[PDB]
Amino acid sequence: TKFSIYPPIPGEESSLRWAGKKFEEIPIAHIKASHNNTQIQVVSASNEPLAFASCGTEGFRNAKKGTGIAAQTAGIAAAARAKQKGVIHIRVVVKGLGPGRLSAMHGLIMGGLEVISITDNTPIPHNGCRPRKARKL
Amino acid sequence: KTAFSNVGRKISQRVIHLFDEKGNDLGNMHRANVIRLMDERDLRLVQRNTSTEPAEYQLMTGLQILQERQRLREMEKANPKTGPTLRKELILSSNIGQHDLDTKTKQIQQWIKKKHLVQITIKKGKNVDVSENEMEEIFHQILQTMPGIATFSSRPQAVQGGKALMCVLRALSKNEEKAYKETQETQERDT
Repeated sequence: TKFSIYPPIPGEESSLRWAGKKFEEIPIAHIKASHNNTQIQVVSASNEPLAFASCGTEGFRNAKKGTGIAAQTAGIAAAARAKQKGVIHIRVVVKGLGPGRLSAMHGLIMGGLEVISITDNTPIPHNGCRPRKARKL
Repeated sequence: KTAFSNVGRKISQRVIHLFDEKGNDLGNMHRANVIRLMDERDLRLVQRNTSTEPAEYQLMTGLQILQERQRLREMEKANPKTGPTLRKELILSSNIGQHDLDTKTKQIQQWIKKKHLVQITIKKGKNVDVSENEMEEIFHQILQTMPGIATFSSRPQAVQGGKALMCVLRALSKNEEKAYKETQETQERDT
């Protein structure tokens, strides 16, 4: 067949398998790319925490956490703890427009993990709560 | 300013005096050999004492890294020891108007009440000839407003070949205060 960019809906039967596992079963890599930090947490299909890493947990301080090298370092630290539990294929769910939004995705690949999808779950309200006032800096 | 958090897998110094999680002294070992123990037992290294010339690092579990600082959050709360003194500066002019001298004299009263150090400097007024007789009479005029609260730390000096005078003020020390108090009572009550 051809190749579609839309994810295979669970209900309808498909033929796309990864290591004999359906798309639903693949573990999920929740990335929260903030402006001053980047936390990464890998979970299974049944929401079971397997690995957690962040720039702070890798020995970075203050303004070094909001860089692209600290997010990549955090991906290698989470892709090395989850590869010992039998994780190879993951579903990336990026949340945030921070510096370590794409650099953490590269770090997960530098740990032996293969990314099959890229999901964006950045919080966008349909007017809800009021942000802080604009600054003059 | 430091925190009891893991340093990570990046060590600056090649030789470290590693310490066991249970407090056993592993002994000095190569930097590469330190990371092997962080994976073999999945433990994080924290620098216990920077001051010592030989690098000292202790590897403990994440729960052990939380309990440590969780006690440093109480020791400082129970017995806080913050003694740094901020230093403030003022640069006046001999011909400074009284109104501006009363506003700047009230600013010094807030600094002396917060146990700050006030560096006061006086300069020759614009196109004004004056000696150090009335140029040094402003310190005595400022200190008089604070009789007991403030006292000289340093004394007027010719910082810049005599054109300018610099002095430092401080909040009166507890002991000194008591002495001032004691003296005040005798003058009026005994009479």
